[PDB]
Amino acid sequence: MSLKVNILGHEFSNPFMNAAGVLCTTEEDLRRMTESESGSLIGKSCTLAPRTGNPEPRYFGLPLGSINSMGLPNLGVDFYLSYAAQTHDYSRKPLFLSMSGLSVEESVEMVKKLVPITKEKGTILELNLSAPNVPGKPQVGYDFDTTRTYLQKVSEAYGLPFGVKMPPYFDIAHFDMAAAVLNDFPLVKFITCVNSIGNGLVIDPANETVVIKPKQGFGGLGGKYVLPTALANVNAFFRRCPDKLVFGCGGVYSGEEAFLHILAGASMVQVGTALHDEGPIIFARLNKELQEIMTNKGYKTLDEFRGRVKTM
Amino acid sequence: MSLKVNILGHEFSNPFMNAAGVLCTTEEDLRRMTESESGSLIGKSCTLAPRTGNPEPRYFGLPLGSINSMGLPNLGVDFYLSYAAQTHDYSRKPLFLSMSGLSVEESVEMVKKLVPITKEKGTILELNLSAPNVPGKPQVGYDFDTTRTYLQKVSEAYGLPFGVKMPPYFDIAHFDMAAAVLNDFPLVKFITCVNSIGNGLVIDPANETVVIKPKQGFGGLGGKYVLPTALANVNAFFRRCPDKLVFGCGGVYSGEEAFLHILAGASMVQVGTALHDEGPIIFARLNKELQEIMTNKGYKTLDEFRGRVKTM
Ligand SMILES: Cc1cc2nc3c(=O)[nH]c(=O)nc-3n(C[C@H](O)[C@H](O)[C@H](O)COP(=O)(O)O)c2cc1C
Ligand SMILES: Cc1cc2nc3c(=O)[nH]c(=O)nc-3n(C[C@H](O)[C@H](O)[C@H](O)COP(=O)(O)O)c2cc1C
Ligand SMILES: O=C1C[C@@H](C(=O)O)NC(=O)N1
Ligand SMILES: O=C1C[C@@H](C(=O)O)NC(=O)N1
Repeated sequence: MSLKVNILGHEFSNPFMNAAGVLCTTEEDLRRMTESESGSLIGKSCTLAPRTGNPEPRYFGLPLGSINSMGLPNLGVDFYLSYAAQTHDYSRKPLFLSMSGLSVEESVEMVKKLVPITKEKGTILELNLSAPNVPGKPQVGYDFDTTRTYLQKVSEAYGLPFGVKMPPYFDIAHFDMAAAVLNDFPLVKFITCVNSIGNGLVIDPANETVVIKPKQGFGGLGGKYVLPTALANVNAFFRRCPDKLVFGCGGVYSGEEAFLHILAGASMVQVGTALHDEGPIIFARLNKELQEIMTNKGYKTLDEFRGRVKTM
Repeated sequence: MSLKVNILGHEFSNPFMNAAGVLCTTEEDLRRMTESESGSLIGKSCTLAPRTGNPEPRYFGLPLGSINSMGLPNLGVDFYLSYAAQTHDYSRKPLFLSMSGLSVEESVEMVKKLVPITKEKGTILELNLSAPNVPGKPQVGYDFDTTRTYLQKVSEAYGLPFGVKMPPYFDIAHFDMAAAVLNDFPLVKFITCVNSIGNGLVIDPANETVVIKPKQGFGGLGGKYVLPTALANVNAFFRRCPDKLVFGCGGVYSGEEAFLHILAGASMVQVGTALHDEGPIIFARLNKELQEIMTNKGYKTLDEFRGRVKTM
């Protein structure tokens, strides 16, 4: 069976890539993702200038996933642009860059720099509208006026196909409102559902203390916590945004979860917490497991079942 | 040693009660809750007229909790009012009633009927601003203008202290905005955090079909999925609304989870999915387990640690 995905003129060997933020901050990280069996990779959500991020501890692995408040530690846009222009081996796989300016002005400055490199190399933009661990910066995706402004200014500045990393929604009316904004921007060719379930709290019963230092212990949840939310968001936008692709992100630990994401509507499938836990070898495993399911069900390609989840 | 709680003018034997919607729809349900070891109980979220709710299947037990789209099945406000006025044994424990009118006009008519019964019997109101499984009805709590209207009109019609059942928030700006609205209504004396994580989607990989019938498989998540979200919401409102109580609801399966809720600021702890799984015997187990933790830590009362979660 074929795991191939054909989107934006590119051939991807399989639907798997890292979730933005995991194994993608440094040159070494990005090398390891390139050498892995993943179909693609994405750079850390970057800002105009470098950031060291939040104080420690800011990450904690959980039995059911992860909580983090990293605070967008990144080497700055120039580093990732340079990686995309000079270092990355495009013969191995295509590259995405995530950009997370803390203002529309910052985002505009950054994407303008990407234009020449997208034209030359084919580097793909994911605009992050859901960074939940920066003190004093609300998630853009939870204000539809602000979301409209970002999409307007970035569409105009970048002028090329791009995608958006969205926060999870939990209300039908929000799925509708979000889709209505997204559908006004034709250059938005993909939607990544979802970012962390924002601002959860984990407390250690032994010492009666929170497990992360920033924001009084409040951090984004990933892993097993997020699968049903992720599947819901993937399916909601798959149906509401037929002119666009949907990328799935959340709760993928196995080919089974990957299969469910694709059944829900996903084109690419991103792996965060599970990759942080296991390392890039996970991609070899995911390919094997997804192949096995497709073999068992007699699916020859992903296109035979993408978005074909059955309702009652 | 004592699990006792003194709030809203009552002594509660212990902090435990059912989550609204679980073991509280029929007279038989309410009898079993009253006979249980629970410190209190709350009636099913009711409407002006009876409802039978959504078609089957509308509930599905999961390894990590539950998904439901019940659709507010209830015997109508008159039934729960008559239970409160005539049937309930107040010498056993205090009674809460949840009310979830599908419009502000419906809510007003309902709470007006409760006034004489609160005055006579001491019945407590929990206004549901987070009912996520009624098609065409957005969650009131995710619209702060609508929330303000409900609180204004109910404050006016009811005119006595009451509480609110809130949806989970995932963004610091939303915690701020929610608290700003709540803090404008002095009659709001408690905040229950949280209702289900709304509009999750569960898919069976074997038959490639959603597991519940209503809303294309979309339903509220309960159980292990929601504990970090619940703790965060409890603590966020505990800090932002110092003139109000907070009740904890989400992911309680054991004395340990109860302990964490109370540490975060919970006065009362509600049990949903776990109670559905185990039946009312769980309250005897929870009392024993909580006391065990307190014994090990050398605490004699809940007041020794309620709201005393430590940050770094
Ligand atoms: C350590 C860590 C760092 C992350 N950094 C980013 C980031 O820079 N940009 C982003 O859009 N999402 C970031 N995320 C969120 C993930 O991309 C992903 O949306 C989320 O973890 C859910 O996927 P999962 O269930 O596979 O973990 C980060 C998550 C983790 C755990
Ligand atoms: C079968 C079922 C019915 C529910 N009905 C109601 C309801 O009528 N009103 C309400 O406010 N919450 C209702 N809920 C939500 C619960 O009160 C609770 O907030 C949620 O399940 C999270 O708690 P848990 O993790 O202990 O399940 C219901 C949940 C379930 C599972
Ligand atoms: O988009 C983001 C940003 C990242 C961080 O905190 O750096 N962590 C997240 O969970 N999501
Ligand atoms: O508040 C509510 C309503 C209930 C239902 O659907 O009846 N189910 C829920 O999960 N929460």
